[PDB]
Amino acid sequence: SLKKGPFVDGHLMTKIEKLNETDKKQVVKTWSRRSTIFPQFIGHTIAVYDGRKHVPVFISEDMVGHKLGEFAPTRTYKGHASDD
Amino acid sequence: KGPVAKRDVLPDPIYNSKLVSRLINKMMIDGKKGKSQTILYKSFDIIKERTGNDAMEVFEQALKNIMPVLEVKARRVGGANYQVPVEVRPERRTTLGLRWLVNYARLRGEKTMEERLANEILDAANNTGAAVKKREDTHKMAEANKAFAHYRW
Amino acid sequence: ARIAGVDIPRDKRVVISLTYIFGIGRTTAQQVLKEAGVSEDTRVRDLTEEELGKIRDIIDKLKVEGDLRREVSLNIKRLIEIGSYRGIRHRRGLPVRGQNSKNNARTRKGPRRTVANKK
Amino acid sequence: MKAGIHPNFKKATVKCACGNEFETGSVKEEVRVEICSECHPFYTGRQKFASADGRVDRFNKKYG
RNA sequence: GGGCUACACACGUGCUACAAUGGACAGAACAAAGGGCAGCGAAACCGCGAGGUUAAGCCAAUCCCACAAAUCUGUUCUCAGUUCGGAUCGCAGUCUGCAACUCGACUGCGUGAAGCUGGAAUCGCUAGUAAUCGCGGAUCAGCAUGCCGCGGUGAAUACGUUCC
Repeated sequence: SLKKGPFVDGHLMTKIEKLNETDKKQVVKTWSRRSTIFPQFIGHTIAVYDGRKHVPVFISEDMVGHKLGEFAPTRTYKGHASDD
Repeated sequence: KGPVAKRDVLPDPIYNSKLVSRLINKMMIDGKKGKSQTILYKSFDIIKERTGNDAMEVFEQALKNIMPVLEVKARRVGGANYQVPVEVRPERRTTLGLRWLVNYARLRGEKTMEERLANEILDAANNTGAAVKKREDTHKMAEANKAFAHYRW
Repeated sequence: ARIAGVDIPRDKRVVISLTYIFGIGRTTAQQVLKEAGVSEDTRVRDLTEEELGKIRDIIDKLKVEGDLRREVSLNIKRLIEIGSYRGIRHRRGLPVRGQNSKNNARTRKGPRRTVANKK
Repeated sequence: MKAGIHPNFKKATVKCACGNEFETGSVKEEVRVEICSECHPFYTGRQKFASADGRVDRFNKKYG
């Protein structure tokens, strides 16, 4: 990125804000993987829309600046014939 | 077809003669007349430094010493190749002389390219070195097998 | 051996001699020598009995060989336990920065061999 | 102690860049030494030396 | 939102090198052509750099993109996986864009693969051609080692139709 600053679409902002202030709801899908993780966002688990299937993702304290959608690879491995 | 016209080279101011300009043409790489110029004048200087003698004289004796008298030419008339020895054209003589000269000078391995061109041209002056050895090898491939190229072809 | 960056060589000028240190590079060496005022000096290794020490201190401020290796190691270990995707590229043999795979990129893949044919 | 197999040991003078000195014994009359326990960061309490470990981890990234 | 960028591998086609005719540093010097108003953006200033702040001029033989590079002149390294080469990756920045994870470019710092000229085989070119050095444009928000052009430096050889 650059400066001022990391950019969530902003709906995730109010969502995680309301989820932080109250309710403590867990597991929620999102199509907007472009959004970066935030300190207020910590500890939540989001189903990430790779396209084929949502992949749930827990948020450790260590991850912030990495993109939220980065953790789930759309790519399928490998695929190769004769292993070993 | 027929023979093609060939341009004469602009004479080198030092040492006057056009043949040195032919060296400026052959020694040159990456199209740089100036790099050939510097290596040429430093070549004359290093010749001036060790064993004192006129550079043009040792150069003339060297070029006379590096021109083959005969050359083979392979031709597959049948099973296996058959080289045919033949008297060399003088332009081809100086061409082979200068080309094997610069080629063997390139591989001398000395830290200074000018000093190894010096060692090489003095080897040509002394009837020795890789160039004279190679002309001798061409002399061996020739004469010994000139019988197929006696007056047949 | 040696006084600053461990195992600096010999019979070489001081700048390239401490570029070999796992930490300082070329321009950083230009900076530490700019602080030094040595002027190069010395082609071999003969600096000065105390100036070698004051330079040893400034180099000591910079950090640091195998611990710097521990920095990159702990960093990539941070990059694998985090999930992940970047360390995933680090151990697939996949290039990490993002430059295809359909051709070349043999820096991690290695040379040999081949196991396919048609038809 | 076999004679002529064991090299002679004159009283050593260990030294260091920090000017620290140690009186021991060695084959050499004098012994300059690049590093001593009185200079090495680990033996000398818990000096910052160059770290300042954990700065920063696992997170501290904010800019406004 | 992905994918068109897959990845055990094969092939085609380019780029960069494997170095002392060289590398690195400093100084000095010679171009052509093309583009520019939803643009080119000088100069001044800030940042090591990329760029930013600010803003003159230019609808352009006026001004801007813009500095030509090889080269030359000296200093330095003295033949080695190297002050050779730059890969890969880490960290920290930056331009464009709602937005640079997939899958952008650039910079600073750090890391310093392989490669010391390449088997069988194969390609181009008869002179300003080959060799090589830089520049511009179409493309285009951003992205040009591709393509199309511009100029600099600038050869070797052609006996001949035996053979392909």
